[PDB]
Amino acid sequence: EMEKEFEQIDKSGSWAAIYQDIRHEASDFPCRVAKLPKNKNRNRYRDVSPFDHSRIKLHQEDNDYINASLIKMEEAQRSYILTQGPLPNTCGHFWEMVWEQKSRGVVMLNRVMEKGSLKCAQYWPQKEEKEMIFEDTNLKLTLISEDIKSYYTVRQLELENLTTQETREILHFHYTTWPDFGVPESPASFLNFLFKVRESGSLSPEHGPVVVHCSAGIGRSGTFCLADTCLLLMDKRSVDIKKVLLEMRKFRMGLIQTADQLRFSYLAVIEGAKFIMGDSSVQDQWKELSHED
Ligand SMILES: CNC(=O)[C@H](Cc1ccc(C(F)(F)P(=O)(O)O)c(Br)c1)NS(C)(=O)=O
Ligand SMILES: [Cl-]
Ligand SMILES: [Cl-]
Ligand SMILES: [Cl-]
Repeated sequence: EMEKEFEQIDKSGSWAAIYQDIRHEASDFPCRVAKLPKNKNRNRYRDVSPFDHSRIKLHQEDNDYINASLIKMEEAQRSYILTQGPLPNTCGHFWEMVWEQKSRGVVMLNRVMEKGSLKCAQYWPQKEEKEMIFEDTNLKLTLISEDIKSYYTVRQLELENLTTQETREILHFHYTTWPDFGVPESPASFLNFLFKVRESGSLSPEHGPVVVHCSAGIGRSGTFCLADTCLLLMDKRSVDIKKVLLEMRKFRMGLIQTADQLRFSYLAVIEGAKFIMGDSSVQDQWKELSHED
């Protein structure tokens, strides 16, 4: 049981040691396309790149590159697309990816500004009457409605392919209180948000992979996806979180950026497992503890 495992790690004080092991054992794959001179202005950070083997390709002749990776968890039967916070020049590319990959959900775990510095472009409309048009990729994006809670907001967006005039509803799940290299306020706060995403339908296997991003698309995004995947495994199945993280790190570098994020992943999975094992009351308990109202 990982509860027994957790307390022993806490007792030995070995979180930093385990985390450093994970970094050492993590896959090292080439990112040659990301590092092409022509793609320099498409990367938010020089030290964060998608692997060639798992990168998302835009369906365009000129340049198919976007800083985004397909994480395909075979046993858990879920795929995620992890990407950086879009740049002012890659917002069109971002929504092109969403369209082409047929995603119906976007999970945002950062703020556009944190500690007085920009971490992400304003890639979605904040007001109904100010829709966005992405001329380079011929897409239109409209805010239809929003549901604002204390620490997260769920937005209903309409994405239109202007070429075909087909439209799709995209749900935008914005976690607003998760700082860079930090952790969520509580396991309850995180899990209340995660299951909101789960219950929305956005993660349906009939849809394309959910798009998850923060600023770099590795720390907070990695934490989110690790916890979700482990919970999936606990239901389908003795879950080895280090092993699952190393598996995910085959698809994108640097997933989970601090030892404390690793520790939090344990806490979240342990607490979330209560719901998995059949205790109804725990979900409304999270909601109360999250103080979303
Ligand atoms: C150490 N590298 C950096 O700080 C940045 C890249 C980076 C990596 C990870 C994050 C994050 F963990 F917070 P995430 O949750 O994934 O957004 C951030 Br923010 C930034 N590179 S640097 C040294 O060029 O500025
Ligand atoms: Cl080039
Ligand atoms: Cl924001
Ligand atoms: Cl790392």
